[PDB]
This record gives sequence, structure tokens and C-alpha cells, in this order.
Amino acid sequence: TEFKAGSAKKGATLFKTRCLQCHTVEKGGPHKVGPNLHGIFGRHSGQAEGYSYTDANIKKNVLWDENNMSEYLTNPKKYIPGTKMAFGGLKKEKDRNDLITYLKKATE
Ligand code: HEC
Ligand SMILES: Nc1ccc(O)cc1
Repeated sequence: TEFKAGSAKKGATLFKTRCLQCHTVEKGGPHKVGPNLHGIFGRHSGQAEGYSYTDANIKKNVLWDENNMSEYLTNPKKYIPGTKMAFGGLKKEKDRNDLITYLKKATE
């Protein structure tokens, strides 16, 4: 909502020690505890190339956009009840703002 542009060398440090544990930022790493995120921008929820999703994440079909990605990041359990992502949710919007720029740079 109060988005502010970041830089690749900042968002990566966070994602690499917060999201890396289960996910993959590029398309060379096999699907770990979480699906591949490389190319989600512009697609609906539940579209990983070779990985299954929950009954609630599919029915949800959220169009992963710049602001929308934060909507779910703040609380995955509240938006998608029953989802496998048990990461906790990064409540601080200023902190996600920079994270979006990094992923955004990797997808486009
Ligand atoms: C492992 C415990 C996880 C951590 C840490 C993070 N995520 Fe996650 N995420 C995980 C799973 C297993 C799933 C699928 C949920 C299901 O029930 O099927 C997800 C999904 C997402 C998605 C949506 C993918 C899609 O719908 O195609 C996004 C955009 C996403 N996760 C982002 C994300 C970020 C940026 C994280 C760090 C803050 C993060 N996840 C950590 C498991 C895990
Ligand atoms: N629609 C959209 C949103 C965010 C991105 O990083 C790319 C494309």
C-alpha cells in the first residue's frame, strides 16, 4: 500500500535467509519444501512447474502483482487457510517493498 522501490542487493539478503530455506528464486534449483517462485508475477496462485498446492491456494487464484504479493506475505494462514507455507509472514511493509524489487528484477 505504501510501496517504495528498493534494490536487488538488499531484497536478496532477506529472501536468501527467510524464503531460500524452502523456495527457489531462479529456475535451476529443484522444488524444495516450497515451489519455484521464478515467474509468478502475472500468474495466479498455484502454478509451479512440477509441484502440488493445497485445496485453499488453488481455489484462491490470486493474480501475483507488485502490491498483491505483500497481501499474502503479511499472513499466509489468514488469506489461505490450511496452506503449507508456515514461514510466519513478514508484517513490516517497508521490509517487503525492497523484497518485491529483487524478485521483480529476476522475473522481468
Ligand atoms: C517453507 C517453510 C516456506 C518458507 C520459508 C516460505 N514459503 Fe512461500 N510457500 C511455501 C509453500 C509450501 C507454498 C505452497 C502452499 C500450498 O499450500 O500449496 C508457498 C507458496 C508461496 C507463494 C505462492 C506460489 C503460488 O501460488 O504459485 C509465494 C508467492 C510465496 N510462497 C512467497 C514466499 C516468500 C517471498 C517467502 C519469504 C518471505 C516465503 N514464501 C517463505 C513454503 C514456504
Ligand atoms: N504484474 C506484475 C507485478 C509485479 C512484477 O514484478 C511484475 C509484473
